[PDB]
Amino acid sequence: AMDQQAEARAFLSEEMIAEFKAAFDMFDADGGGDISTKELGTVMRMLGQNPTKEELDAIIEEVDEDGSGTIDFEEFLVMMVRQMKEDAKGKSEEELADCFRIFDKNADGFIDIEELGEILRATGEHVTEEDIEDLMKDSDKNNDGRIDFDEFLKMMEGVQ
Ligand SMILES: [Ca+2]
Ligand SMILES: [Ca+2]
Repeated sequence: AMDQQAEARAFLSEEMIAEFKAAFDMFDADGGGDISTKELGTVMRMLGQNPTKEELDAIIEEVDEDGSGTIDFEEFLVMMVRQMKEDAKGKSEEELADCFRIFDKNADGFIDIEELGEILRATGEHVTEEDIEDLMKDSDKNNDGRIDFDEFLKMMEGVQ
């Protein structure tokens, strides 16, 4: 939708929008402003996105409700932006998992105040022992003294 399309544009820098167009145009000989739904996956992949086939199929079904077999550049930017958000969140969850495992030194599944202090101290920041204990306090939601992955994610993400 026109709304959605205006928000996809807002999300991206103008040079990036022109870089996307440059690739996109390359599959539009017609200089119609649209490409074949059959090429959608290729241009997304080229632009470093990775939709699943199921995802590709969902999208095509969503833009090709008239049967013309094409996707226009405005609709393509809405798809691109949806895929980038899904992807960036995914990396972020993956990396978080990795910071957890590392924090959990003894790999018992929990961070304790000794492991929380060690990793915070190691930063070079001047954290005092009551500053580490406050962080613990605030993040430990079931008050068992440690930080489990669930509580880790809430502490890191924030809001979370
Ligand atoms: Ca541990
Ligand atoms: Ca806890």
